[PDB]
Amino acid sequence: DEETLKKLIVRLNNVQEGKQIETLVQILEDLLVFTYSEHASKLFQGKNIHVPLLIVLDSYMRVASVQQVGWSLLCKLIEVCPGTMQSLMGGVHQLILKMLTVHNASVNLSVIGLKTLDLLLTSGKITLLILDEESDIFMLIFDAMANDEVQKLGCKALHVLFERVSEEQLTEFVENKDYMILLSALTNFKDEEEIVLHVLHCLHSLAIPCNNVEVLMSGNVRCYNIVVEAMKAFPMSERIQEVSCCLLHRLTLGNFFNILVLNEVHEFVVKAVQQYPENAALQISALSCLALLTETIFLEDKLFWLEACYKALTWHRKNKHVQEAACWALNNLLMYQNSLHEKIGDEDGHFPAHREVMLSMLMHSSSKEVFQASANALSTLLEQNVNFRKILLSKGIHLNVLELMQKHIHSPEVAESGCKMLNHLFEGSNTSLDIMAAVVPKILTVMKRHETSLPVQLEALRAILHFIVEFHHKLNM
Amino acid sequence: DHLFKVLVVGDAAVGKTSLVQRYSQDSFSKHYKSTVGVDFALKVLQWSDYEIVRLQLWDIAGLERFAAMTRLYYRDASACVIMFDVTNATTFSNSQRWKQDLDSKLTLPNGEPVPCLLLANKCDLSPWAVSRDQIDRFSKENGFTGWTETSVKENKNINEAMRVLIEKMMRN
Ligand SMILES: Nc1nc2c(ncn2[C@@H]2O[C@H](COP(=O)(O)OP(=O)(O)NP(=O)(O)O)[C@H](O)[C@H]2O)c(=O)[nH]1
Ligand SMILES: [Mg+2]
Repeated sequence: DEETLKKLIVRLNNVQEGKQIETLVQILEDLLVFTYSEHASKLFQGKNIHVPLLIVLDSYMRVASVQQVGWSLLCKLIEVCPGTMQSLMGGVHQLILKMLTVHNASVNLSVIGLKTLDLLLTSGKITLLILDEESDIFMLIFDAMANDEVQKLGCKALHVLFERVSEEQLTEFVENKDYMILLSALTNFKDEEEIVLHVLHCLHSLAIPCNNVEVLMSGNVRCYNIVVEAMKAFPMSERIQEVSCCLLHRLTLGNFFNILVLNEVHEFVVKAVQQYPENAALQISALSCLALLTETIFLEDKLFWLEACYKALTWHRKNKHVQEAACWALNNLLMYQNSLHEKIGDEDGHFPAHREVMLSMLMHSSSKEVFQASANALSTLLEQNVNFRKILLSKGIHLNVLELMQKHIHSPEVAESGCKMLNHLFEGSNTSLDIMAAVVPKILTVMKRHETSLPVQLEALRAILHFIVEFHHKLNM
Repeated sequence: DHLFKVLVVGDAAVGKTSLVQRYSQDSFSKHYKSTVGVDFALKVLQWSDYEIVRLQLWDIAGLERFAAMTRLYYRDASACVIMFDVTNATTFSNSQRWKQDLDSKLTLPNGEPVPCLLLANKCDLSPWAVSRDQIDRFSKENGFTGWTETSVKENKNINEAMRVLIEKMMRN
């Protein structure tokens, strides 16, 4: 048992004959891959088992045997020994990059090296060492790409290398790297779900710089490939749809007038939010993307959007971002489509999105963005349908938002949205003296605190205008 | 003037809205319905001269009792109340669960527990109606601020109990 392993590792330190050491390493690798016990993981974790092997492989590069089986041996050891990654750091990256550099031009030698690199990069804190080497790891992997395992491992790798290459590094990459992947694999492995996932999220990672959108939209290649992947590759895959959706969200800008493609992606977005409504995975990205694209497109679907937004609020009350994006989408939809004003409400067959929006506002007072979006949404809703007036008033909205603007005062946008919402809420109604005393001083103080901002002044003046006009004695006070 | 928030919690189908409609919308009895989500009501009380208080009643839906009772509802809240129907001991165990949950996930600026009141709903129904002797055990064991019988349809003691609870709340 362990006595034979001790003899093998002792003989491994001799480094006498390359062929004999190769056969011994092969025998040790064959014996180590078993489910009998953790004898190979005897907690020693001695580098003397594998450091001389990699030293021999690097120095004697012509020895293909040690290259072929030493990588498999270390892969098996890492997959078996739990603390092998802990033994890696606290180097080996330089050794593996030299292995990939000098003589890994063969398919068999390349695939094992890329697999070992992929499993090593799952540990963390070693990517910085990999990116600060001298072997040009990005150039190495670019030169590596044409076999399926190579590709599925070319990606699942790179995926982490794009985390901090540099916005500039991505910019250098956009010139030539896109072809070595998008052209190289999306077409080639059109039938490889994991490869498609890795390629799509690598596109996500490289899409961070703003200048590269024009490069990505050179011939609408990004939009077409992602739409085709969403349509065909993944009818019922959550990860693919989520990644493609995040690409959609990050690829919305002043060039949004991709009319036909607009319609296409809009449909795909609907499909996404209708087929996986259980996590932030799709909801936030799609709703924000959808809101902008719906504004552009509108210049049925609206009912589906209302339902999707209602479940978005319902199932993710704890996340500020989800609610913000969903209520913003509801606002932007209701702005361009007013026919559904009666289609929403407390009555049966209509989504009660009012109480949900109010609950969102109360439960996330600390964020100005959620207040801004939800306030604009329910203000537009109140302007659309007159029936909702005096119902929220009876529900406790006025003094509540007054206290909220009292809490949030350092920003002008929040004050402007609050004043606009008060204007559209209190229109066409008559209040009492108590409401006057509870409303006018607070809004006057808010207007004083933000005197320079023109929209805040306009909205405040409009609200005061619509709101200003025994009993005589009280009114005098 | 001041504003405050009160959270009404309890078991399912106990007529939570009935009480909140009776105290604010002046709607009592009526049809028995299921509360899908959290609903709101406003109350204005002229407790003292030049001192008018506003109350926001949040009637938490008890259908998803097994679901995690998020602290966001109790966040910034100033008062709470547990109301259970008197025709089921399961409602009594549920009220104990609500008490434990609020004691675990509610905080005050002074750190003391916020006032709580045990509402014995619709006592105007046979047979377990005036079993105050059994209720007194939990009344003194749980350390509740108050306990009071009530009937949503008849509104026999909603007003006095609410006045006592709000007076206790401003007493802190
Ligand atoms: N037996 C009896 N039933 C009453 C009395 N008063 C009201 N009810 C009935 O009880 C019903 C309770 O329905 P509802 O208020 O909608 O229940 P809810 O508790 O708000 N639903 P949820 O638990 O989700 O909040 C209605 O109030 C009425 O039909 C009463 O004095 N006796
Ligand atoms: Mg109810």
